[PDB]
Amino acid sequence: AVGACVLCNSQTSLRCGACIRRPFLCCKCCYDHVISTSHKLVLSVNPYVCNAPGCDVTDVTQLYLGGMSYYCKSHKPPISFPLCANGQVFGLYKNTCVGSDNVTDFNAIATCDWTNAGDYILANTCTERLKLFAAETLKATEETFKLSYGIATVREVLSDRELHLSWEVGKPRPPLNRNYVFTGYRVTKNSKVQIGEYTFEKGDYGDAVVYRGTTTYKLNVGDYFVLTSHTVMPLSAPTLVPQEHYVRITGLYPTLNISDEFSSNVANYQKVGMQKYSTLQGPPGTGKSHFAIGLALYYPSARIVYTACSHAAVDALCEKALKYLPIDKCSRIIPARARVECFDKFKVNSTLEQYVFCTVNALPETTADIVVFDEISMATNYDLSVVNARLRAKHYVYIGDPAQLPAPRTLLTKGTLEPEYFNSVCRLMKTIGPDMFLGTCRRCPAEIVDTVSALVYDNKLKAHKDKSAQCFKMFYKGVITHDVSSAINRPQIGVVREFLTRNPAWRKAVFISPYNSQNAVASKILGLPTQTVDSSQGSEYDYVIFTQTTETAHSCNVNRFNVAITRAKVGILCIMSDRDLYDKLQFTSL
Amino acid sequence: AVGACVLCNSQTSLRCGACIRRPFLCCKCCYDHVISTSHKLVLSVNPYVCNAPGCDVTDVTQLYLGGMSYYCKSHKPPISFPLCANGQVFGLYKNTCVGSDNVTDFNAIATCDWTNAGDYILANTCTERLKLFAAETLKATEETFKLSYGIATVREVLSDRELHLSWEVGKPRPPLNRNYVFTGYRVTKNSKVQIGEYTFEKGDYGDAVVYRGTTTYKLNVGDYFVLTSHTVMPLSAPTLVPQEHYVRITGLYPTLNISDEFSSNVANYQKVGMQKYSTLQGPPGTGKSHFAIGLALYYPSARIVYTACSHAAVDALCEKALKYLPIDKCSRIIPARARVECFDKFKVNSTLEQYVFCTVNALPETTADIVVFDEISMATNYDLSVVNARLRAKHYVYIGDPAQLPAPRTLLTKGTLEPEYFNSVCRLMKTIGPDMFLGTCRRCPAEIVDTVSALVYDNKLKAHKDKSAQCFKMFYKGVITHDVSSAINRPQIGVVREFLTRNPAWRKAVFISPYNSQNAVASKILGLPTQTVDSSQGSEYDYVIFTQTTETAHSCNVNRFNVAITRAKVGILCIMSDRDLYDKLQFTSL
Amino acid sequence: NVIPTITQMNLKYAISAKNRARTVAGVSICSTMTNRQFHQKLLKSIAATRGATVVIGTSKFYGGWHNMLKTVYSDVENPHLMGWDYPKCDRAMPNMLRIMASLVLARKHTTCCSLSHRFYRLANECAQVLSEMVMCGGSLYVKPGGTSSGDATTAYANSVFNICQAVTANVNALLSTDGNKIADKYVRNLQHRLYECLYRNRDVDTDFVNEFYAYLRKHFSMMILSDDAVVCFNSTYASQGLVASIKNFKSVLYYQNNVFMSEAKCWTETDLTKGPHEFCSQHTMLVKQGDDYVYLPYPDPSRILGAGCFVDDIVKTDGTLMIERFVSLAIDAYPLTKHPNQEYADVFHLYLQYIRKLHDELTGHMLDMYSVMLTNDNTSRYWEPEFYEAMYTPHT
Amino acid sequence: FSSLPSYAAFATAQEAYEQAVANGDSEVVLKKLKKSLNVAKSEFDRDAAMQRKLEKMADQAMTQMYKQARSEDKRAKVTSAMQTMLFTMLRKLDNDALNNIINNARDGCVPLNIIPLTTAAKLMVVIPDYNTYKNTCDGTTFTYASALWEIQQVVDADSKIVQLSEISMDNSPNLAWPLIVTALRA
RNA sequence: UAAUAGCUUCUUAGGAGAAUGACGUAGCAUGCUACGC
RNA sequence: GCGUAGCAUGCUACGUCAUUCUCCUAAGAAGCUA
Ligand SMILES: Nc1ncnc2c1ncn2[C@@H]1O[C@H](COP(=O)(O)OP(=O)(O)O)[C@@H](O)[C@H]1O
Ligand SMILES: Nc1ncnc2c1ncn2[C@@H]1O[C@H](COP(=O)(O)OP(=O)(O)O)[C@@H](O)[C@H]1O
Ligand SMILES: [Mg+2]
Ligand SMILES: [Mg+2]
Ligand SMILES: [Zn+2]
Ligand SMILES: [Zn+2]
Ligand SMILES: [Zn+2]
Ligand SMILES: [Zn+2]
Ligand SMILES: [Zn+2]
Ligand SMILES: [Zn+2]
Repeated sequence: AVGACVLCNSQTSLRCGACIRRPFLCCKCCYDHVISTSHKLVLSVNPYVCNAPGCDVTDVTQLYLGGMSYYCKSHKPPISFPLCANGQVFGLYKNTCVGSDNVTDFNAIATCDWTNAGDYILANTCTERLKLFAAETLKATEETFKLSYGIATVREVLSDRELHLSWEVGKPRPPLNRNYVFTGYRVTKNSKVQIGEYTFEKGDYGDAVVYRGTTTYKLNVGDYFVLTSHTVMPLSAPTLVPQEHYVRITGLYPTLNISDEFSSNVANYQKVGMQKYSTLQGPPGTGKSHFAIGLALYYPSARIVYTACSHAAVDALCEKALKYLPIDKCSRIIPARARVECFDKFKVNSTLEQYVFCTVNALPETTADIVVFDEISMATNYDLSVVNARLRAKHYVYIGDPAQLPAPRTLLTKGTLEPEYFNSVCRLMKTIGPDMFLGTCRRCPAEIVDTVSALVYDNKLKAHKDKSAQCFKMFYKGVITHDVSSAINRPQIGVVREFLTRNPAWRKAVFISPYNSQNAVASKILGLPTQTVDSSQGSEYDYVIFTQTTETAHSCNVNRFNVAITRAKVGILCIMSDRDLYDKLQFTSL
Repeated sequence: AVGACVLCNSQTSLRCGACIRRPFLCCKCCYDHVISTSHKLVLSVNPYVCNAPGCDVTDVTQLYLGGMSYYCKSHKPPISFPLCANGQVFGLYKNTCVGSDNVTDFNAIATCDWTNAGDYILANTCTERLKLFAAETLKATEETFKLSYGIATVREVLSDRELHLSWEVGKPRPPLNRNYVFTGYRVTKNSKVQIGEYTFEKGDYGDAVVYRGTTTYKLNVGDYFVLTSHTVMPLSAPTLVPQEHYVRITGLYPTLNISDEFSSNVANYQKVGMQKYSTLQGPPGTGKSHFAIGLALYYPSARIVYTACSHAAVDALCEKALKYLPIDKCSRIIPARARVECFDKFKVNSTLEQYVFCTVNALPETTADIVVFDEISMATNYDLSVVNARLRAKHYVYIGDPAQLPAPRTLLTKGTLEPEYFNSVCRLMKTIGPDMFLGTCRRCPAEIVDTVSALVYDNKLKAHKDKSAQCFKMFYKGVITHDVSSAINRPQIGVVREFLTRNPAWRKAVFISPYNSQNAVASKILGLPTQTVDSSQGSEYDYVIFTQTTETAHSCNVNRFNVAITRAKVGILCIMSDRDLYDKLQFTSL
Repeated sequence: NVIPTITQMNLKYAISAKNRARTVAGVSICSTMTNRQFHQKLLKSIAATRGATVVIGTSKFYGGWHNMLKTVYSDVENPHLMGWDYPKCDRAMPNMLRIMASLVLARKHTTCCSLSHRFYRLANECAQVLSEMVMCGGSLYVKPGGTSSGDATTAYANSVFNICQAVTANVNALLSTDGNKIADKYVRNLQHRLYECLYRNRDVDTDFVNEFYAYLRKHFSMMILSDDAVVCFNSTYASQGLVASIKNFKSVLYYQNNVFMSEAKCWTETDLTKGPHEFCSQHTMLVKQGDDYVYLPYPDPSRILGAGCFVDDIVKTDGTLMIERFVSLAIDAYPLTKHPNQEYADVFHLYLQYIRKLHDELTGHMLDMYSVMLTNDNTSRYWEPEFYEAMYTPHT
Repeated sequence: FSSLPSYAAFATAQEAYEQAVANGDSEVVLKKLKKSLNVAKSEFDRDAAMQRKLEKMADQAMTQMYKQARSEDKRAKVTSAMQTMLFTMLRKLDNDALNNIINNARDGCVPLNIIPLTTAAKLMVVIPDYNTYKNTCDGTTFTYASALWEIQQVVDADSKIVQLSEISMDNSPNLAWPLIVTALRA
């Protein structure tokens, strides 16, 4: 098979076989990749190995072709010649191949292992045809990384809403939420096959799982749970289609009596309809979930494809569009496997309807008039290229706040990925600025909202309320035990229970923590309804309690701090460890 | 295929790829053309590209004929030999190709873009084969200029009688008149197929076009239009069939007392019979287009095909024939679309009738006994070749005058074209002289002819009427509105409207102005029959109102103004702009 | 596994002496590929054997016709030549005889194939060749039976069928004779043991099969090309009924082919110096070549003239483009020069003179299209009769 | 050839030989330089012929590689074409009738020849003359395969539409037989 | 739309072999000459 | 008589080139036969 070189797009028929993705490489580019790095295996229309009865040489700098094969020096004929010479590696289209140096970064893209921080930061500022390749090889690396994993089963039948967990000894265990799903294996005597996928979550105390189910087929101990995995297909569409402006709005025809509800965004609705792709960053709780409904009511007859990275955001958007938009011309596209407790309220799963809501992973190849991508902070470059490949539409609108939490990004372990390089769209939003940005905030008290607009934001936020005089911030040591994979702060709950008796308000509070172990133990001794810092960001509460366990760069991440303190509305007790975290904000002392 | 070189008529098998018309060229002539100009692509029976796995070399001095195909410098089989060398280019009939220098005029003809004026004066004074090749490439360039136009679309439809227009952003907009047609698309998903043949014209108010269609399809907003192309056929037949002088009339027969009205042109009828083709040149309204009908009455058995380049001229000829010839044996041949409204009083579209009237473009392949081409000023060499190809004949008669207005020549924008280069027939008329010549004025009054014998003709015409004093020359500034890319003079039209209710005998005067935009838009404000100067030629009216729209080189053209005024029969009012032009004529006061 | 297969019916665009349309069977590649892989070793082994009964792969040039005719006359006692016809051969062939031919061809797989392997190969042959789906004008019909002329083993299975019918005719001829009238005591015992081995024996008697094969080779020598057959039988035995005659072939084809073989298409030649009347559409004549007399095949002069006059393409009409076309036809028409009829001998000279005229006008046109003659021209040997005389001389 | 320094050695040896011959060097030196030039030219031609073999086998290898690949990009095209044909034929199936007749089968196996005959929704009757037409499908409805069919169209051999009133005993000579009648299962 | 198989003619390319001729180098055999013993 | 050097003649081995022939394969055009 022939194709296009990755870094010069000339015709070629080589491939770097040692790479995870096996990218096409033109002659001069292939020589520059093999003489520099440690990849010495090149695949042409036939692999470049030693075709002897007995010999196995893979290196291409040490292969000489002869007759109709390739041998090393011990097995070559009286005739020559080097496969890799004159600056080129012998392949198809030998004289249409233009070299391109930008191999000095293609080496660092192809040879890195993504463990350090800088690999992402230089896998995102490179050119487009390398923006795609870096994303592809990153996904391949993650998929192969999920092939080295721990394995459990269910101890015994324990509850109808909860199972238990019997893991193997000597291997790590994953995080537990709707993102990480798990598979049962039925190797019983007798023919390992699948019965259904269960997602797992930590139990009350000791060892337990409170889960989410896929299939009703109830196993005995005869099944054991693995992670589950899949192939990564190659991506072709660019991350962002080129920005072309339009004079007057095209293919979008404004409405009659939109509403008196969101008529202050009419300028922003038309600025959405003007360009090819628009970018709207709205501070937490400023109406972007409501702006999508307003945009759909400003161009009433345009089919709109709403999309998002995860089921939570798209389901909240679905509920809002049921509450505001017309209901019968709605279509939520569900996965066939149904890995989640999906949303069945609409007339579900008809891809030839008008308001089509879907997740990025489950988008079917179709067309639209304007597609609204939501939560671009969550989305990786793979999701952006996927949504540009599967969906062609007259307009694209990316909405989301980079100040919220990023994607999981599991491989990253050393250093902090700053927001700017979350993906291409967040880089756009920080380089030149979001095209639209709505700054008020309808949840938080006065001091916190002014100071959060003064924390990181360029001072654009305000509150239409008065401060509830029930937000606090303490500095109690909260001695650490941490004798588990995450850090815990129990005697901090001791100090908070030394309060909370003179404060009868938050007696239905939701507990949050920067650590899942302390969150898990906080739901044990007192039945506080818990919702971790990640599981927030999309809901509002009026009673929430948040404690700090440690002091580190994971304790001062102002994205996490901003996503934390903005889920309460009238009352929050909170524990600050570092004097940095008691002084960027104004609250009472106690 | 095997063909004949254009400039030497030797045998050849080569063609020039870069040339629009792809003309055959012998070996010597092809070498002379390619080694000196920028054309470097030569098509033999197989094209001369390099036959590597993938290689793109077209320059002929780079190539070799190696092995069994054409290969470039470093792809050739080790056995050569050079293609473009030894003063020749290797092709079939290699050692029989002998040409001539005219490889200095052919370079200019092939290279020139037909923008200047000298390209036409070199395309009409060259040798006879180049007179055909230059006309062919000129028609090809005129066709390929339409490829640079902007394709439309529909905004909406409030009124179904007046379409709304929307041009593509970033391309020029074609003028809106009868000459240009359009054909649509519906490219949404869902039928990238034509939707009919439409045509446009502007509206006075706002933005609107009061369209017309060949069918009655509506445009759902995605449907749109593109101006249609036209491949140009080889200029197969010579521009003028070579003349032979017979001793006596062959193929034609006289008549018994032809009439008492045509008794003067008998000698010219006999001269027409003697020669193969004849040319009749006369000042307008002297008996030219009536001479042809007299010829028909003099050769009653002879089947005759009348033709002209315009429609409104052949319609006038049709009316005259109805007045004189027996109406039973006539016809009228109309094109399939029939953009203009043609003459429907004869048995329309029956080619095999004795007297058949048609435009040049819609001529059907047939025979005749004498073919009468009329108004050769309107005709270019393409029309002469077309009429000489489709219609075989025994005798040809070309009637027309050079001092009338020539063909449009939209590409020409620098300098002026003298009469003797309008086409081959006008060149013959001005060089050696017409074969038949008749001159005097029998139509226009004494005043207008006594002024036009000062503008264009050097005090040659006496005439016959009495100056009725109904010849008026107006002074009016006439402010400019360059609206449709053809000017509109609203205050001059206002002058006319305010003094057309003061003239009870002028309620039916035809409105003449050089610009089609004002001439078309005048229909609402005064309601008179309207006519442009270019199509008014050849038709007479009892009263004319002429309005010099704007001062330019188009409306202050003495030929155009002279063919404009002399269509009056008893009186004409004209409002003028140029302080000279109003002064060179001698009319009444106002 | 059994793979059923669709075979197309293709109309044949070729020159013929009768106006009935001819159709060939285009069999699928999925059948042709596997049938090649199954049968091609034996099929190439048959085509490479000289001097056998089945003359496939034997050229008629360089003395190949004379060698064939000398092997047919393999020491028969009172030789008469005989040739018969199979009316509607490919469409009236019974399915039992086609299965018989396929099983005879598959006897070579006694070590490479198992019993079930050979059965499923036979079943694939029947499903793809014998009784298949036929595409005839965009419509699928069912073929009732009979061989299709497009399978990999068509000529060879046809040869097996031809030999089977000839052996059956000899068996019927020998058994339907009286037995009290047979004077030769050896043939009477041969008839007795033939009846025993037919209807009183269920196990193969290889000794008698060899004995009857020797009898047939001695008295009924054959030459088979897939439906053409020349026999050089003993005329005295055939008159006494001990060896098959034309009437025995007529009887066998009546009760075993469901056709009537009229004796107007079957010839008998009592004089061996004239050779077979017709074999593979070629007549035979005995000529003095060099110093010895040999058998040369000549075609119908009408066939060669029709091939010259009528073509299946518009560019075969130019002549100068196709001089090899007429060189091949003159190669085929050379033996007509030895015919006693002068109008037959003039066809070869006509072709040679047309080759010379074609080369003359080709060189004229080439010299016109250029101004130089070709440097190397070896076309002069194609209007010399020695190039064609050497085509029938046994040195190669 | 010229790239390799063997040509350089030959050229410098030839230059030295010519210079010393022009300078009138002695016979011994002349023979020495002649021998050196001879061995230099020997090395030159010995390393050359090898270049011919190099380019010949390189072009053969490149042509073989092109043939093995073009043939790999022509295989995917026919694979996709066969897949699309198979799936369109799947979508053509009369699923309910086929499901009924295949569930009635004891082994799940049925003869192919009854698959249209019991499940096809459209019947094409090709009729060579008028007597056959009168026998088999005269009228707007007829019976075949123990089913009832209604005539939806009739065309002639020219694929021109024929009306049922035109198929008569006297209008038979004016019709381009055979007639193909298309009927739908009632 | 264009089957299976056989034979033949012609053309082009590649390899291998043979024969003859030419050049160059190396090895061996012989004749003549120069120097030393 | 021996050793070294040079010239001439002859034989063998190897490398290069020119011509002719045979064969083996591949590709293409065509003809005939069943
Ligand atoms: N025009 C408006 N006037 C008052 N409140 C509004 C208006 N538009 C939106 N809101 C409120 O702002 C809040 C925005 O939260 P949400 O709808 O989740 O979107 P986001 O999370 O993007 O801000 C909503 O609770 C809604 O009630
Ligand atoms: N012999 C004649 N006697 C009287 N009137 C004539 C004669 N010939 C022509 N005319 C008049 O002169 C006019 C000339 O018309 P035409 O030949 O069409 O002029 P042109 O050819 O310049 O358009 C005709 O309208 C006719 O009425
Ligand atoms: Mg939102
Ligand atoms: Mg006129
Ligand atoms: Zn690599
Ligand atoms: Zn490259
Ligand atoms: Zn090796
Ligand atoms: Zn050119
Ligand atoms: Zn020329
Ligand atoms: Zn090239």
